[PDB]
Amino acid sequence: FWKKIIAYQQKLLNYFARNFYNMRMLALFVAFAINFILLFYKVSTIAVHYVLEESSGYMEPTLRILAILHTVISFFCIIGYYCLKVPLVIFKREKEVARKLEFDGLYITEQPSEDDIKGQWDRLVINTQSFPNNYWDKFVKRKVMDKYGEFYGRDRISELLGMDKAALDFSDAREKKKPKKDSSLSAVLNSIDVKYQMWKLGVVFTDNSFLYLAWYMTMSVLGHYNNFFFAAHLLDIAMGFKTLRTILSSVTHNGKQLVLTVGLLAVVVYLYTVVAFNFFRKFYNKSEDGDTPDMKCDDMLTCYMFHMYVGVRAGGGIGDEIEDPAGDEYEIYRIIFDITFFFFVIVILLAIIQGLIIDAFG
Amino acid sequence: TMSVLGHYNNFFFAAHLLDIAMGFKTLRTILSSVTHNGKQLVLTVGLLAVVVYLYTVVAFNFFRKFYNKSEDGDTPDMKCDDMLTCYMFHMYVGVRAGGGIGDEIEDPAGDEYEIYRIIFDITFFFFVIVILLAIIQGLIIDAFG
Amino acid sequence: ELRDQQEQVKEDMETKCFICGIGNDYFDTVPHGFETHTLQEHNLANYLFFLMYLINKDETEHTGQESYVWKMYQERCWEFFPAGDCFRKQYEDQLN
Amino acid sequence: ELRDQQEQVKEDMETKCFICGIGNDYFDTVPHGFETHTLQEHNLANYL
Amino acid sequence: VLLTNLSEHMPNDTRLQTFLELAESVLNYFQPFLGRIEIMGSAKRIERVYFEISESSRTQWEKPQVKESKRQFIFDVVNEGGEKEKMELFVNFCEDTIFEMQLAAQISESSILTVRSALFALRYNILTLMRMLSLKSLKKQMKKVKKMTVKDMVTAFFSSYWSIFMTLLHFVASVFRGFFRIIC
Ligand SMILES: Nc1ncnc2c1ncn2[C@@H]1O[C@H](COP(=O)(O)OP(=O)(O)OP(=O)(O)O)[C@@H](O)[C@H]1O
Ligand SMILES: Nc1ncnc2c1ncn2[C@@H]1O[C@H](COP(=O)(O)OP(=O)(O)OP(=O)(O)O)[C@@H](O)[C@H]1O
Ligand SMILES: [Zn+2]
Ligand SMILES: [Zn+2]
Repeated sequence: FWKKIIAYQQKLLNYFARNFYNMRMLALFVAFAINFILLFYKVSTIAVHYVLEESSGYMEPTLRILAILHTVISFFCIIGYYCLKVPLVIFKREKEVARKLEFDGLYITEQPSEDDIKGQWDRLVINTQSFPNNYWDKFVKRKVMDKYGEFYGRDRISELLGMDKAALDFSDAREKKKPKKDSSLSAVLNSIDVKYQMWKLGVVFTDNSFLYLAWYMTMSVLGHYNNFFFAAHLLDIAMGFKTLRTILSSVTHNGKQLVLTVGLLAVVVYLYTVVAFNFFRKFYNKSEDGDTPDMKCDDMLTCYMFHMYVGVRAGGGIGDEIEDPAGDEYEIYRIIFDITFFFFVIVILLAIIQGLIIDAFG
Repeated sequence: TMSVLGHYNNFFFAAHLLDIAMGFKTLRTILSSVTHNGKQLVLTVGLLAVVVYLYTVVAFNFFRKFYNKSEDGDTPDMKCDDMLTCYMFHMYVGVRAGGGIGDEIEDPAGDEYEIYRIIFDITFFFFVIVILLAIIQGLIIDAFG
Repeated sequence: ELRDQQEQVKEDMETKCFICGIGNDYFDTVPHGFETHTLQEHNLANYLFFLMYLINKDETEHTGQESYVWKMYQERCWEFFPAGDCFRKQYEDQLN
Repeated sequence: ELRDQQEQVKEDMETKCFICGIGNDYFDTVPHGFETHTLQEHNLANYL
Repeated sequence: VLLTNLSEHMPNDTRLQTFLELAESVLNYFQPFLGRIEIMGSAKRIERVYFEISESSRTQWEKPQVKESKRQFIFDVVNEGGEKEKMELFVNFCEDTIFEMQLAAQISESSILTVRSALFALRYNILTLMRMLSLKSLKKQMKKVKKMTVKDMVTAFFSSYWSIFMTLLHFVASVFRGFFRIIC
């Protein structure tokens, strides 16, 4: 009974672990099909109803079938991930914890830094009876005991690592035990190690890839309430295709410098906004009708937004949008203002971004 | 075959001007500056299309009112009342525009979605006009190097 | 050019000793030989510490070697710095 | 390419003698050996 | 210093090695304070010099400002420095660094809650997921699974993962709510 149910469960786990990647690509294909269908989606008129128009009259059922299939494939991808990749993550985590226990004494000599999430979470697995479940070194507790037992108290180390000494001594001595069949449900529920499973689920929940797949599944679910949520799954091409990773690394390689360049551009534009707000307010009227002026630099925030939104996007700078300076006592000052804005913002900083991308390539 | 068709229509002889690539060796270096990273260049265009489609989805779901392109008030010319029409409008006009889709769509001042649409336009300009085109430029220069 | 300059600095530091200038290939005949030589035998930090110690130490309390280096430093003659030679190279036959 | 050419010129001049072409590693067995050889023994200015 | 000199100048002496194994502890204690350099001595031979490094000097050297100064000096020497001027520039840098570290020694006078909230959310949500499995009253489902049913067992196999996913969603919601509470 329990043997055959465990065998079928193992068969299912093996199937999903084998087919994790195939279902991973099938999800992307179904997402592309759904979005290609969505390219034929129209508004109809009072609340608007988003409607689908097609000459064949066949794609509307196709959309629901594809959405259901995508949701099922996302769930199956979560199952395949949990079958295939989670064991490696747990093995690596158990290896790291064991090596820090043995060669660093992370929980005997020193203590976790009190701001390390995984370091604090790993206190749970030490006391468990199912430690190196995946890692091969089943003697890690004995090794830590041999290394640190005499100096820090052998009973103290035994309590820290969860090893019992009385049961070991009595089993070495005259010990009488009566076997219990695995078929008992109470037996299996007592045998399962709750604390170790708690720590394992904590590790899995903190895993990044599992979180990404959960977000994928959530977006797939939301796609049924609103079909345009299936467009979020098109962001998965970055992980689907390896060749796109080179193009994306051309940007992510210098991402910190790219963000800092934008911050510097914002600071420079703020300085230009200060100068304009203090001296060149008369030139920021954007209304063609003389009756109602539309001054864009009568307020600090409005002037800064005007600059950052319009002057940066403009080909020639802020002077393309602000009025003409001819025949004014501040004409030369404003010409210098516009030329310096064009040179520093439009030419140099954008060139900095270009050079960052090209340097990442090189 | 093109030479033969040139007799029926003399403008088919212009297709033979594509033979300079094989005629001149020095032009092969300039052309290899592009063909060296041709797969990456095509993938960059595909990525640009996907990003523009995402922007089209956002605009079609939230910013339809701003896509009127008719100066006469009697006959509106909404460009984002349909998914395909909105995507074509984006891919055709916003990409070619110097400042992005905001150069062509109307002004967002005095609207409850003003800040959202400003973020929309700025992000479109930064990602599409600035970064992806820079990716193409860098691909060509890296092929040279 | 800035990136290339940084790469050149890294390459020079990882390939040749700062003091004597001998390449890592010679020292690597012994495992971890270059690292041992640059961290224990020819450490620029150790040379700076020796300069500190020689400056702070009383001139009357100098040993023979300290007096030699002190006179050379006071006349700003840097021949006491090993250039192209080292302990392991001078005693190559005896040490190995 | 111009920057790389300048770097190559500098590297060649600092690593090998202009006349005989022997690398600086051989001459550096004696302290300041390469500089002494290129300034006193095999100076192109002296050949001119 | 005597033992180190003897060991280095006699590298294959087992009798001296025995003294080294007798004196690890003193040598281990004095290891950070034992300076070691090589010079060209007066006898036209490379000689090795041993001296004392002070703890204050080592700390001043290891402070990050001095490390940045060292990096800048090394960059300058490697890029725009020659071999003739190298040992003069290095001595100038050493003198400036020594004065600065002496001045620093003279002037010297002789997130957590966000991580705790995340840990609490993990513990609470995972315990909620453990309660349902450890209820021990699963006899109501062994009722229906007394006979093997491929469809039923596949359904339960999927339901376990669905429960895990729902627990993850609850944990994520709790982590947000906690972060909003902390920031506001
Ligand atoms: N004379 C020398 N003294 C010290 N290191 C040297 C010397 N010659 C070459 N090196 C090499 O320089 C490298 C040391 O790096 P560097 O001097 O830039 O500082 P660092 O120790 O890496 O600094 P940080 O503590 O900030 O990491 C090593 O690879 C070492 O082998
Ligand atoms: N045959 C050689 N004659 C002279 N210098 C040589 C020779 N071979 C190599 N070199 C190296 O060339 C370098 C001399 O530099 P270069 O010939 O460019 O002129 P320079 O003396 O630096 O000029 P300037 O007086 O303008 O500073 C030195 O590093 C020297 O070791
Ligand atoms: Zn050296
Ligand atoms: Zn020569």
